[PDB]
Amino acid sequence: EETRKIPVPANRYTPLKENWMKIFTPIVEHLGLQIRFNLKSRNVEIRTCKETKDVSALTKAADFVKAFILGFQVEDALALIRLDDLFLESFEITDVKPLKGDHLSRAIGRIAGKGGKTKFTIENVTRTRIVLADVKVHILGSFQNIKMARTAICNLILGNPPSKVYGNIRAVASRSAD
Amino acid sequence: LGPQVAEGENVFGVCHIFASFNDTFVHVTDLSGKETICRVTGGMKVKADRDESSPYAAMLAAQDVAQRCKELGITALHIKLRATGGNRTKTPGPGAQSALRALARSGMKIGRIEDVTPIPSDSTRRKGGRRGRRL
Amino acid sequence: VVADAGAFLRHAALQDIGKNIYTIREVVTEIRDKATRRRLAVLPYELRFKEPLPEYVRLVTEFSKKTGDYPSLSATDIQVLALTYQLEAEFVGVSHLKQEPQKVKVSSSIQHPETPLHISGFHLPGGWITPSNIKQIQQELEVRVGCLTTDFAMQNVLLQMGLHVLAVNGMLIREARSYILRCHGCFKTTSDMSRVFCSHCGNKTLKKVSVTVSDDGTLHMHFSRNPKVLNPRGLRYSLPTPKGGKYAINPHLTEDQRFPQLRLSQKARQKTNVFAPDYIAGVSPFVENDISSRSATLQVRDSTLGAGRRRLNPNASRKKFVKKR
Amino acid sequence: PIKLARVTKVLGRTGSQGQCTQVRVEFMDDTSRSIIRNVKGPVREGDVLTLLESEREARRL
Amino acid sequence: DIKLFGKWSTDDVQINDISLQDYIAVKEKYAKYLPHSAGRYAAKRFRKAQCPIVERLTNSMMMHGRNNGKKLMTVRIVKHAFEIIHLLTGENPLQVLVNAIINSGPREDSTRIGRAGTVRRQAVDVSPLRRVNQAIWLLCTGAREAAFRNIKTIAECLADELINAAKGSSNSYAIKKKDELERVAKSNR
Ligand SMILES: [Zn+2]
Repeated sequence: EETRKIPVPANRYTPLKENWMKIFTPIVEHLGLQIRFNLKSRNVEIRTCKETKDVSALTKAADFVKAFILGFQVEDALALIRLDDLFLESFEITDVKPLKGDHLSRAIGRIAGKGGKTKFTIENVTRTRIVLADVKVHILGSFQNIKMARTAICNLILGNPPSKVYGNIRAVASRSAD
Repeated sequence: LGPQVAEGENVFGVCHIFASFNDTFVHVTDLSGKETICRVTGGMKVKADRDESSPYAAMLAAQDVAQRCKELGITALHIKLRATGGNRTKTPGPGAQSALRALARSGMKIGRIEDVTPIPSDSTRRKGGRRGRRL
Repeated sequence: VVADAGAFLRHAALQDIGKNIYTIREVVTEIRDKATRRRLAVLPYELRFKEPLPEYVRLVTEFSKKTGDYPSLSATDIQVLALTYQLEAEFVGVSHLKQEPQKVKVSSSIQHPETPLHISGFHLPGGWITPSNIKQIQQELEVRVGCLTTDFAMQNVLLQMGLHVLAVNGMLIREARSYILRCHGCFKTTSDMSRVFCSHCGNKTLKKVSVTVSDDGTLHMHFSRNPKVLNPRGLRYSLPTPKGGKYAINPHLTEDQRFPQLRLSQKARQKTNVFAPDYIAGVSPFVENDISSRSATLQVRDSTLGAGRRRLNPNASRKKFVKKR
Repeated sequence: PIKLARVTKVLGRTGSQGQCTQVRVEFMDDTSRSIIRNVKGPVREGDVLTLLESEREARRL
Repeated sequence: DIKLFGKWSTDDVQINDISLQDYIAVKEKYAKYLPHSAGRYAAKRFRKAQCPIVERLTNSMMMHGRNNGKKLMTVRIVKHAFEIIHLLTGENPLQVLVNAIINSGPREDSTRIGRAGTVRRQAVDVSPLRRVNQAIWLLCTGAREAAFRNIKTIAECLADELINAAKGSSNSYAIKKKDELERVAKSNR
């Protein structure tokens, strides 16, 4: 029996505690994996028991809990539980353009937009989920959808206004046999 | 052909899964890492440069390596994930995840999942200019 | 063997263990969940409805005001408690029961009220959630008449009297530990964990205090001797002038002040469920967001959202380019 | 090889002009293999299909 | 016992394909004396599946504009075609009709997906009701172009088309059109 341990930061302890039943129930019910949260090591531990139905379910659960810790909602990583062709690609915001200080903050703003609206628009077009950590961007979706979302985000964080980005991603989504 | 091990104990290799931003390498080596066992790229399974970094090529690569390691007697693998690192991005891509899952399906016991990406302490200059990178 | 709403809400298939299955009509008519109402139309009908005469209701009321749980219970809870009291009086001798319950003793520790003890998954230094423990992790598990109650306040007053209680498990419960909220202004305790304003003085001042009740009838309260709990750090700050209209959001100073109606649209408040049998037919893995409604432009958010933002003290430094809604 | 089918649930009307019906399919081979398929024409709950080839899956996701 | 045209038995009719069994409505309660019934059959969706299949063949025989209202002519042509079928084959002509409908209807067909301009077609399955309808339509159309300018009466040509489709040979218009449609659908996928 093998196990996987994944860490949790201090800012994700309370979301883990509130959503704990919605996390451990799908892992143990139909995947059949033991789960605990070590408070000393601050780790979510997932284990294979005799009740595990099939191999690689523990990898599925590990991706689910890792996606929840990175900042995604519990149902958007339950999508990683159910679907097979889903991945979790992430990058830093300074990876494409060296931005210092206030400029960097403005880049973060034009991933969000007003009220988060711009971000949601990309999530509507690329069919992905984007999480903005403090200087990090995480995309959950299919491989081509991750490519479209990262193209939109990289276009946003090197200077393009949101309307041009919307038009470009709508043209690409029309061309992508969606 | 392989180690003379009883059925209870497993033979451990170290699988370096390096997902560059153009293809993916599956490099099973010794515990020392000096003597290799198997390696298939994203490019030796799909005949297109467009789909070189695709998760399809990575998963086919992982099945090929898993079959080869079953042939040579290695039954379990430690995992050392990698991105390009240095000035470049540090997170292993979806191809590395696809290869890891595909070798997890293919009867392999998994050991330790550990990320060795060459994070610089204090890097040199980025390959792109001041204007930016990646469209 | 009386059944509360928590028995049918948690799907207690416990009609076999008992024979005096008595329920009120208001405990079975107030249930809004469709699955258990469908279950009630399928379940074997051995339950019978019975209404209590009100001398027992009167007596349950005067010691409910003495046990400190009268604001915590509701009227139908009083009806169920009077029902089990009057059947214990009707079948069993009444002299077994003591009235005017005992005094609570104080024993405080240095543990924070937010320490995650007695949570099934969490483990300090083994505590594992396994497929063989899911049906058993409900609560702390320990002859003719009984109860099927999960609400703590009824259990607290009921073991203060001395009737044996049971749950959807088989064996009866001797010890009940849980949490209550205590006001540190007026020292009135509430068993309702959802509320944030106390009923007596109306201030936003309830704090968690742990309680343990024995089968003998002893209540004892564990306080926290931690100065972090009673620290007045982010409590005084400048408030804006009161504003009215359709879009004003006031800083929520009282429990019953009239807020303007700002609801999320139904497209905005749909979360995707992934285990639906028709989920795979969908064109997208996730529910489409709301970007077109007027509630999206007004930045209306759910009530449960942004809880840790409210917990930061207002006299502190946020990041330079952010605005806190 | 040709294998006959079953209808479990009618899912919706898709297509360019709304001419195809997306529908769930159960198998007559005593298996619980349900596949989503697109059909042309009117179908209802209680129909029996004739799949010329059954390895094909419709537009899932 | 109920006999079509007073002579033709209906209990000998057997359905080979069970997917079309619940729609080819000929067997027991749906057998009538005459193809003419004039019942409200298009009032509600799927009600035409309850219709006797000889009435369906009659109703799809008046399609062309100069014969667009004459039904007694179509039922006497159906009677004559059944006579021709019975003297040629020797079997029950109802069985020949059912076999022709079974062997005539296409099982999969191409369709257009996307928007206006998408010139690639996806192959989809064909509904059993649509399969029966298109089989009847193709059989009647084969009877039409089989007898436009020739000495042969259309009853004889309808009987010939029905027999050629029941035998499955590559002489019926319906069989050729079904083969073309299935080949196009297999090429598209
Ligand atoms: Zn108070």
